[PDB]
Amino acid sequence: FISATVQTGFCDWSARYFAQPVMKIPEEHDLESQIRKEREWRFLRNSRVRRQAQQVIQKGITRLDDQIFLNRNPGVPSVVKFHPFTPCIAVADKDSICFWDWEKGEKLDYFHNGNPRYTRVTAMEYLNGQDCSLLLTATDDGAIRVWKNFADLEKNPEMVTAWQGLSAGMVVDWEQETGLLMSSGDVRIVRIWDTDREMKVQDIPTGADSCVTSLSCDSHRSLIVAGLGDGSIRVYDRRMALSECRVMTYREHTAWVVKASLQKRPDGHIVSVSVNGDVRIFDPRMPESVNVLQIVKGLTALDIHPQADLIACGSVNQFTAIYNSSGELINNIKYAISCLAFHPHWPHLAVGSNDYYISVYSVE
Amino acid sequence: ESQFEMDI
Amino acid sequence: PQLKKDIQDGLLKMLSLVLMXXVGSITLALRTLGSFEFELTQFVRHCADHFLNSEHKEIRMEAARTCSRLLTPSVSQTAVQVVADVLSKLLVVGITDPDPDIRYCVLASLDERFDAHLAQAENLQALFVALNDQVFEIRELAICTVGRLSSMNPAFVMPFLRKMLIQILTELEHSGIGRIKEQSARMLGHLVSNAPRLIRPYMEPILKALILKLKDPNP
Amino acid sequence: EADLTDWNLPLAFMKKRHCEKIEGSKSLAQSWRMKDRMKTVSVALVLCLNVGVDPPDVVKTTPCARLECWIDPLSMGPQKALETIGANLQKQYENWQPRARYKQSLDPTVDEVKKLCTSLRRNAKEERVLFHYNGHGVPRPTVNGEVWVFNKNYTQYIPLSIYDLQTWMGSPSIFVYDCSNAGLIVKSFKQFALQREQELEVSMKNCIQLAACEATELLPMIPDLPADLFTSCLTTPIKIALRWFCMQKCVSLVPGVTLDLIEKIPGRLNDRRTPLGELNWIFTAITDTIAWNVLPRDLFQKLFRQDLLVASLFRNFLLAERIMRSYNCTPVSSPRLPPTYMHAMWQAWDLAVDICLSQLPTIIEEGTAFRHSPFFAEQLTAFQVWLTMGVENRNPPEQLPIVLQVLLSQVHRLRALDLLGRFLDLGPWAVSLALSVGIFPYVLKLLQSSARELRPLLVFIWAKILAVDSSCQADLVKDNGHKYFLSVLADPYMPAEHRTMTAFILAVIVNSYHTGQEACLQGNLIAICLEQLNDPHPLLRQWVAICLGRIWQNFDSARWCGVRDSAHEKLYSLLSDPIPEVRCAAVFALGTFVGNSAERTDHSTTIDHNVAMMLAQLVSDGSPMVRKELVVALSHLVVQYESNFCTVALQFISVYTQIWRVLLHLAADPYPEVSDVAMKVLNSIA
Amino acid sequence: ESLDFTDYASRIIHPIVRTLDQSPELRSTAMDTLSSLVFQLGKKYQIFIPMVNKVLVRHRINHQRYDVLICRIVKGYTL
Repeated sequence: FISATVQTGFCDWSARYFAQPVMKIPEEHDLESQIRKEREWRFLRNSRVRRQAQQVIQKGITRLDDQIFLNRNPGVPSVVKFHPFTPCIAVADKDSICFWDWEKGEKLDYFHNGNPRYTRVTAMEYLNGQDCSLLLTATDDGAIRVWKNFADLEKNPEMVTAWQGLSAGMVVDWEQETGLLMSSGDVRIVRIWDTDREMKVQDIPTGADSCVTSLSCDSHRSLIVAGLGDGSIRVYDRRMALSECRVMTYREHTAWVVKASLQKRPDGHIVSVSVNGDVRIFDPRMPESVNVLQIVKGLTALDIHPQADLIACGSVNQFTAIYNSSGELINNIKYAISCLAFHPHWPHLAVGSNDYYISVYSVE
Repeated sequence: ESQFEMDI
Repeated sequence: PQLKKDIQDGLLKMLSLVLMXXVGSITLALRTLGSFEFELTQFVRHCADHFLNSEHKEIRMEAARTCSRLLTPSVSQTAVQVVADVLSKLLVVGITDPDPDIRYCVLASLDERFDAHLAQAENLQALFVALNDQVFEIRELAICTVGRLSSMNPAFVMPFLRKMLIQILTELEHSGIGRIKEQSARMLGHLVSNAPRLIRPYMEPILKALILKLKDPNP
Repeated sequence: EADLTDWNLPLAFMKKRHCEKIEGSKSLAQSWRMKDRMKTVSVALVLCLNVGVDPPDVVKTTPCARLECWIDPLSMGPQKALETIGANLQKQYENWQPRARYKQSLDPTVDEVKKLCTSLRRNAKEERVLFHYNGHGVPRPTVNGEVWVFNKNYTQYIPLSIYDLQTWMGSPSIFVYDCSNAGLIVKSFKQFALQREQELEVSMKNCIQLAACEATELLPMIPDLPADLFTSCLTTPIKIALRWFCMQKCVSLVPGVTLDLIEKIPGRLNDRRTPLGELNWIFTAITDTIAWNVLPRDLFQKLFRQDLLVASLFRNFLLAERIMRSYNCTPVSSPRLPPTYMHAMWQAWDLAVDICLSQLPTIIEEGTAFRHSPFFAEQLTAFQVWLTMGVENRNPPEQLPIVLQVLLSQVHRLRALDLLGRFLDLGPWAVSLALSVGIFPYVLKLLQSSARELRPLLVFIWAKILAVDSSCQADLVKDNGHKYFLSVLADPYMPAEHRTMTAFILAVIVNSYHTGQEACLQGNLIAICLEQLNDPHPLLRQWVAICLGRIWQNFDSARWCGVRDSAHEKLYSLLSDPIPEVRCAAVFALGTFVGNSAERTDHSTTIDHNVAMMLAQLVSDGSPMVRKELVVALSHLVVQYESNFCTVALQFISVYTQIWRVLLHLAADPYPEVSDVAMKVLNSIA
Repeated sequence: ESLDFTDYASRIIHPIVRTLDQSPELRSTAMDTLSSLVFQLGKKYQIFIPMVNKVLVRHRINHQRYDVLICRIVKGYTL
């Protein structure tokens, strides 16, 4: 009866603070330490990869048919991401997370997310992309979770932390500099989990019946953009009150808005796309569209590039149309292409068909 | 009853 | 100096290729490494791999000269543990090497810069050993060094230099020999000058001992 | 360049709670306590002098060594001298052990010794008895294991068997032999010890022995010294230590220091601010240091810490070893010590003495103020120099036992307490050393002090000790040191860093220990803690809550006090605190608050339901660390109302309905550790 | 056996080491002198262990008492 009383090791773990030293300079501040030099070496390597990727954009993006590799997974590729600097391309499925490479051309790791058979890994991010990176893995039911030592030689999978958000599926927007993370999905709420304080800060009401299909946000000038399943594309400012939050509510679509993505410039551009397949470039300061384009008839999945303004579309009829933001034709690569993914820096584009294959294209 | 004489 | 950095990029890369991997070049590669400025942690812990091993007299003598120059970057607990490691290894060569030239070079290279490390108990136990070295020149050089540390860690050094002072005055008065008395005075010179705190209370004894040699009936 | 963007970005999920596991560090086998405090209850002074007549063995020189306990026996006439030497010898021992029954035997018979020793064993039942034998007036001990005493008339030297002598004396005893072939006695004592063990089938480890000489050797006859040279060393070290200093070649270095100035040295042996007491103090530091560095830890705590008189004898024995060596004598001890005569620390003594009694011409004659020795200052400087590059487990610092001696005065106490804290900080290995050298009872005695300058230093030292050895909660409550810290935790001007250490110290003193919980409750902890609960320091807020939580852990009296102060209400503020440690510490305390109800009526029950629902709104929490404690806290609630949760559990196969629904969400947790612990607690209902 | 030799570790060890090269007749005797000194120095001898080891291997000097004493100093023992 009393045996059910469990005792955590928290108070004992806490007490370890006073066994450890205090007075002396920490290991990170030491300029000649081996951890700081490897960190400075990673940051030197980062700045080169930003420079080298910026140089490819300046040449003018020509045609794009080069295949760096073609591998095959055990499962269907659901969502794809590129690690910003180190060539690690995590391609998760229903359960697992395969970590592939595109320089060696090898399988590096294979997780199990831990979620049940009904569930599906919808969204994914790369937390702390600059150094000692982690992998956020948002499940469709609500579960968010974070993984360390994901493509290492001497180490295994390790879940750092994990916590039920909420309760389309689930959508997330990491904000490295702000420290925030904004879950949303089937619910009528956009939560804002501060990861320094590990608490839900704000619960912004959507003011919409349908599911939040996509979600993209801005630092500096705070702007939570949120596309919706009925067709509309809201914009919220989290400074003002929750009754006021709705800055704009413009509607010029009718379907599952596949991706309403925002750019990191002061000239912000909401590039929204529907299932019917037609881009409409909005601004935050206007009530109606600036530019208009119509691309694919039956669109299935899409991705948009951060630095340069590429738009990588999909199709029901096996096509992979890669156009510009202005609407110019570059390629129409002939093979449910349910995952495309750009690099944060380089103009590389991943693809993943309904058949169990992956690719990574490149502009020479 | 301590070993060495302390003068507190 | 338009590209002084491009010079050092290739030259450190040249030396790294040499000191990764015949004999007479390794002498000069170390002479280069410690002569002029650069942008050097691995090199100094790699110089600790040389002098321990090398049966060549000329390598050890330079690898010692090098390490003493390359530890000028000597608060943070990484450099301090490296300088402590290398400097413990250097002291061992300065006490233990058979060829007394290597022992003189090594000891002579342990300057004012290192006295925070040399004043540790363990290092100080080595230096005392050197004050009874077979070679007088090394003995002189050690008593100067130990005298300099008598401000840093007086608890060890002041007792030991008192013991030494007594021995010196015994050799002066009781050895009936020209050379030993001649060396002993020379040595008492170095004690007085380098450890004056120790010597002030004992000035009346020392001075009577010395005046007594001047009133004896060797130059 | 593109480097300023990299360095200026928050690295999320990279802190102690994430990287390290949420688990307590395993406590090592702390073996620093004196598992025995022996006591020398009584002393037997057997003096075989026969003052006047020399024994047939030794032909004495015309000048000769005559002084016996600092008395010329031939000056006073025979009979008085023997009583006087006995009186002086008692006094000398009473410096070291003032509270023991001394019983002299003066030129004794055999019967006389039997009745003396057998009586002292009866009294000092199982506690230690000292047997001191001074055989200067009788022939040398024989090869056959015999020691000489007299017959009733003083006409014949009667032998007394060491066997019979160790019959009458008991098991825990100590023997001091000051005679010429004294090694023979120690050999033959150990023989008869082995001989008793063989007879017992169909008193060795207990018996300590100090002996002036090796079996072949003779005691020195040198007119400058006493006859009583060994006894003198053991029992009046500073007196022979200074007289010996004035006989060496090193006196040339201090002119105007004769034996006559040493006689007239000012001071006493107690007053550490006087010249003589300075030396006595230094000497105690030097000998106790030599012992600690030279002996193995086991044998050090056996001899130098168990009991005062033994420890004093062995401290002073090290000096005998040094002095007697310079006259072809090797003293002998039963638990044999390795040779200390050449320890570096003796050079420190020489210098210390030199500097101290170079001042004597000016102190006596001119009436100059006695300047204190630099000894303790410089030794602390060495200890400090060690700490700079002493981060490692390399050779431990020689000066630890000197640091202990410095705490005893006030002159260098602040500096030592600082350095000792700095040392203890290095790691738990260091706290182990400082407890083995014997810092504990002096650090604990300083908690009786009121000097406000000590408060930050003692708080630091005690946090470090209690972080390692939590059993010291027993000692701090006994001496009312738990009041010392309560004062510091209720002091607004004391820094928040040190108040945090203090809150931890109270949370250790209080931890699962009713004596400490009842004591701190009466010292008004719950009121003091609530005053500091809303501080701008997240560590203090954390510990103060753990501290609050521990004090009412299975202690209904501290809960009632919490209800009057309304602590549970003031703790709800920490449930929405930014730092997830604090949130967890708050959840801990509110859980611990709930668990010790002892089935009370509406007052207690209505409070538990308020604390339930306030915890039940930490389900949707980011940290799994908080959510684990949230389960464990609600575990205490389930254990208390087991009859009610069985009603809720059996139904689905309205307060309790809500808390069972919470545990279902924690059972289906993304994080594995929380799902496991929630499942255990949920299945123990099922 | 009687005096303290810590001070003069170098003054002896360097001539001894040298004796183990320059004359094979004294090699036995010398090693016995060395060991006695090692026994007396103890942990203070650690510095020299490397240097003397070099001379020993070069002429296969296999002394019972010395090898025992070094082994004990390196590991942390003495009788």
